[PDB]
Amino acid sequence: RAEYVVTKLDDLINWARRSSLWPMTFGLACCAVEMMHMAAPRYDMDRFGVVFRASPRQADVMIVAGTLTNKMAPALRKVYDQMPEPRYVVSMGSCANGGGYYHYSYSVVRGCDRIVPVDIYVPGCPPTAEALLYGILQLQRKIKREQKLKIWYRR
Amino acid sequence: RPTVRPRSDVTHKQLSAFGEYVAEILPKYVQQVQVSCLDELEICIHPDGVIPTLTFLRDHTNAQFKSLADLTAVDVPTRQNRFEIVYNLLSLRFNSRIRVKTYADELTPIDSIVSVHIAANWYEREVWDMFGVFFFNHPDLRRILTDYGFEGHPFRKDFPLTGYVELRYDDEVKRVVAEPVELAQEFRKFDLNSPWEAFPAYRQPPE
Amino acid sequence: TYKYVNKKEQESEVDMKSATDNAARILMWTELIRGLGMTLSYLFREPATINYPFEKGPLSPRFRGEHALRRYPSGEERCIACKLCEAICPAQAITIEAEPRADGSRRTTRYDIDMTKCIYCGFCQEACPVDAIVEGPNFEFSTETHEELLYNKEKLLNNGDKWEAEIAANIQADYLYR
Amino acid sequence: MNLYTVIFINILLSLTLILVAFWLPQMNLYSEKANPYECGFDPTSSARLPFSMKFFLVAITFLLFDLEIALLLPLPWAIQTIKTSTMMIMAFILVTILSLGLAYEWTQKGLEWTE
Amino acid sequence: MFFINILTLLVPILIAMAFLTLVERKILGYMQLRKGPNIVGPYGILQPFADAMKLFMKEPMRPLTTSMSLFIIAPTLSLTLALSLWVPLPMPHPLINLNLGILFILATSSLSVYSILWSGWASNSKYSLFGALRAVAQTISYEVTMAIILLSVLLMNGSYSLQTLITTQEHMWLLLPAWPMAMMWFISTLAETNRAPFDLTEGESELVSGFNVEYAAGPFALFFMAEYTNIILMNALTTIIFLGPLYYINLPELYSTNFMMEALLLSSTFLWIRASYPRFRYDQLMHLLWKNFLPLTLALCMWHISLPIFTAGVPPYM
Amino acid sequence: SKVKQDMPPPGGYGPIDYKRNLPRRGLSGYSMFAVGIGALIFGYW
Ligand SMILES: COC1=C(OC)C(=O)C(C/C=C(\C)CC/C=C(\C)CC/C=C(\C)CC/C=C(/C)CC/C=C(/C)CC/C=C(\C)CC/C=C(\C)CC/C=C(\C)CC/C=C(/C)CCC=C(C)C)=C(C)C1=O
Ligand SMILES: CCCCCCCCCCCCCCCCCC(=O)OC[C@H](COP(=O)([O-])OCC[N+](C)(C)C)OC(=O)CCCCCCCCCCCCCCCCC
Ligand SMILES: CCCCCCCCCCCCCCCCCC(=O)OC[C@H](COP(=O)(O)OCCN)OC(=O)CCCCCCCCCCCCCCCCC
Ligand code: SF4
Ligand code: SF4
Ligand code: SF4
Repeated sequence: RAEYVVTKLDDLINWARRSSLWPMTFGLACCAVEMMHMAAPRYDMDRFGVVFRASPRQADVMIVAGTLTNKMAPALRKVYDQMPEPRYVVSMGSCANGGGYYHYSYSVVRGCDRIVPVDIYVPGCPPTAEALLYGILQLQRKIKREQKLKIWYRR
Repeated sequence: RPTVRPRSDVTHKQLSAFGEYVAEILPKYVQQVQVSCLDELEICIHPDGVIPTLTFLRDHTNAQFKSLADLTAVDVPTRQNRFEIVYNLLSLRFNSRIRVKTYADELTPIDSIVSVHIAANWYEREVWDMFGVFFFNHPDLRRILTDYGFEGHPFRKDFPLTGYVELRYDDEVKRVVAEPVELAQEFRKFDLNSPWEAFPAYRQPPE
Repeated sequence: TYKYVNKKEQESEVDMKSATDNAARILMWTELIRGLGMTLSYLFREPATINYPFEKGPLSPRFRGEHALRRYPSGEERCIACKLCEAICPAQAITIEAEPRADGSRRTTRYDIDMTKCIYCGFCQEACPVDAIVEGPNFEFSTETHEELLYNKEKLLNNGDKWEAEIAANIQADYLYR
Repeated sequence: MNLYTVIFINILLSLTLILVAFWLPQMNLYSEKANPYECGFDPTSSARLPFSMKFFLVAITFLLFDLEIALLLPLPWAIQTIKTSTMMIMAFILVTILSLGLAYEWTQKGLEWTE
Repeated sequence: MFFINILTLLVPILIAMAFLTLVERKILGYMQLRKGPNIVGPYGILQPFADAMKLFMKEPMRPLTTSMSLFIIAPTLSLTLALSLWVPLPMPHPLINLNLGILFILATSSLSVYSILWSGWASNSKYSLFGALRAVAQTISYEVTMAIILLSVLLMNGSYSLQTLITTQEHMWLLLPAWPMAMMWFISTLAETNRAPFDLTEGESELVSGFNVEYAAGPFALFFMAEYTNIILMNALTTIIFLGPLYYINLPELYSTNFMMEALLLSSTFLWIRASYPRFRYDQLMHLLWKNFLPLTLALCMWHISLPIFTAGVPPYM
Repeated sequence: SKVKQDMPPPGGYGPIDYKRNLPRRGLSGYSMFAVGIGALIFGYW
């Protein structure tokens, strides 16, 4: 059966992409402070296989952690575009989710989903490092659910 | 009284004496000298005397205020000169703080004090960016906090809280584009003013 | 008072033994070997990492998590449509449209809390006079869309019914401080 | 022939790896993706302008010292000589004049990265 | 049978460097009061395979402002030079026995530097240019120091071969006769491998990624494989040259085991150094080498010229 | 019901070290240079 072989191959590639998630060394604010608290020895993302890389060319997921300013937004869009193709976005905190405390500001993009397509929204101000790790594992499950080879085979 | 602060009339008297001292040293520029009940000395001067007043306070022997703490502006859009430019100065030698006030309008610039304090460079850039108060003889006076193509000075009272434009990614032009602002929520202003006065000490005389 | 961090008091002169000690420090890399020993000791220590989804991090009964609307033990909703939680909400994240109910009680028809706008400050739960709105301990409620974080009254009442076994215990452990 | 085969096998392995890397995944190429990086902003220059390195004298000295290395390298066969006294004297003189050149450059601040 | 020998040299080296990545992550974690990966494998042993599959299933993302020929040539060049450098090592019998083995090692290392330079210049970006220039400075300093060190040590040895190094260290190590040369050679191997303290070519803090800042997945994995293979190789060369394993003609398995143990110890020493120390400035690395190691190694080269003459301990030609 | 509050113990808390504490160890310079020279001479012989 070609369906079974294609499903198992797709599960293999999803396992690889979810076991090796490389976020970018990119944060903006207090939410990025909690992001490096998720990098801290307690909730070891490197134990989870999640390790920061500075360049967007070696990154897999942008963790938008902070307030996306109007002046910042072209930089964030350029940095996201410069990623290679299997790229994900985890919005983190109320600022990146929907503006948060600075929703009615003249200089704040009301949510980073106006700029980049967001895969996972993590609520909080700040969300705890445990909550960000929860969002990371939820992203891992989300890309475990993907069926690219099966959609291609039935295409 | 365990819920009320102490007063320190001694430092109130000291600041009053120093206010007399500065006001008689510089009568050409000083328009008002006041000391608050919080023991803070404010000297309100003419805009032409910003450089001599700040130089005197930077290096006078009895008034060494060599550190500039703050430089800000307050938009009061009911007076003729709608911007009050405020300098908060620190004296490490005498362990004191002074406040110097001047005024401006949208078309009356003030001489920059970068030649006196170097922090005034970025502080006056911020004042120009947020209030539109131009500064004479400022090296590279430009915006510091707004977006690059931003129009208007947002800390003014007549500028809206949400601004006039907002940014979004457009896939047709593949850019981050600016649109007129359209809120899905419309920030609700609250009239949180009691119709009964709270402080009879500040009751203004009737018109 | 004050102290110096890099100033030295007088000098230790020049001596053959002290010169030999400094020469051995430079040539034999003694402080580098000392740093190696320090991180070796850290290698042989026990790591502080917890197994995350099975061992959760410690918390407190004061913890601000996911919002919830509570009920009386009779089952009646505690909220009385008084709107002062949205008056004190520093992010304007609450919308409390209300009308008299069929039995004439003062209740809400729309109670929306924008979790993407909320700053999770607990001002609503400390302002509420009937302990209706609370911030319970749920923090693992991340969603895959922006819309799922725009809560309404049904969602908040469902959270209150879900977490009441924990929220009531936390309020019992906490209410004497507040 | 053996070393040639191993060299060609390693080259073919690297080529096979990069061919797999280029023909395996899915491509989605557009302009903003393939623009140069420059930390999230458009580059001001073209990254081909003159760079003006600061250790040029050290680089030329490295050329001269590399050729002094080439002179010094036949010593393991030189110590097998039948004379060994002129060999020892010549090696001493060579190392001494190399060290004298290094000392003179150090004194004249040649290896100090003039800005 | 020779192709089978090539496979039994190449495949274990690649698995060894992948698990070197695993060992590096775990050792750095346990020195950082955390763990390493322990979820992907039973004890994290599948983590390098997951990383490799993810990197080879991401797109390579050829850029616009980029000399494509050099951009493609450089990582393949780096990997093939790492394996070619692995070729002539004896454990205790090399795959390819070379008379001028050390000279071959030096030439291949310099060509690997050229791979880094061509990648940095081809990826037409400012951070890549910065990384390439830092690589130029670094290789200037360590090249002159390494050449002098190897000259003096192999003057204590006989020819430029490595089985001769085994027979020289049959009775005693070379660490005890020349330990300052061993210290300077260890520092020079760090500089050659571009490892901490003075990495400075993939400087994550001064630059973004150095010469890999435009390399997306694929050829970036090739560069990483070449770097870590070079790490294991420089440690292996250090233990062959200086910490001579026990050699017996009847059985070579204890030689291979001793070589394995000492190479593992020196690789863990590299990870230890990375955990311990901060980064140099790349002018400070040049100043450090050219002002401390180069005069001392010139003097010690002169001392090792004089030593077999006045002790009559000139090594044999063969 | 007496007033119960978060308070220190009646004798106060114990001493807390806060000054810099470095072990101050290692061999002397003469010993290290002597063992290095001895290793050199033994290896040369
Ligand atoms: C107050 O102000 C502020 C700041 O200022 C202080 C900020 O900073 C700031 C920004 C804040 C942030 C961005 C927070 C981010 C967090 C941090 C900066 C701190 C976290 C720590 C670090 C970044 C340092 C990490 C340190 C480490 C030691 C971790 C190790 C990391 C590494 C990259 C090295 C190890 C390597 C890897 C992880 C990958 C290795 C694996 C591979 C490449 C695999 C390759 C292998 C192969 C290809 C093998 C294939 C071959 C085979 C034969 C295999 C066979 C396969 C088969 C399938 C059979 C903000 C916003 C801010 O407000
Ligand atoms: C391979 C075998 C193992 C090797 C050692 C591996 C484990 C130890 C690793 C330690 C950490 C290394 C990480 C990188 C460190 C980089 C910094 C560094 O090392 O800088 C070099 C430092 C530099 O120190 P520095 O830079 O601080 O010096 C100050 C100099 N100025 C002021 C000009 C800047 O030390 C050296 O250069 C010393 C090199 C070794 C010297 C050895 C001398 C031996 C004795 C000779 C004979 C003495 C007797 C004389 C004759 C008597 C006759 C009777
Ligand atoms: C991506 C492109 C990469 C291009 C660059 C490739 C670099 C390869 C690795 C680095 C090589 C550096 C130079 C090494 C030269 C050989 C060293 C040596 O000593 O060779 C001599 C040796 C036999 O000499 P000896 O040890 O004295 O033995 C006599 C008794 N036993 O052995 C011999 O006599 C064998 C002579 C041949 C050995 C080298 C074979 C190279 C083959 C060509 C490779 C490149 C081809 C072009 C590109 C292909 C497409 C990409
Ligand atoms: S959501 Fe809160 S914690 Fe996060 S960046 Fe905004 S203000 Fe900071
Ligand atoms: S926690 Fe604070 S920001 Fe959130 S709904 Fe309550 S009052 Fe508003
Ligand atoms: S939740 Fe509480 S504070 Fe808010 S409207 Fe209801 S009763 Fe009032």
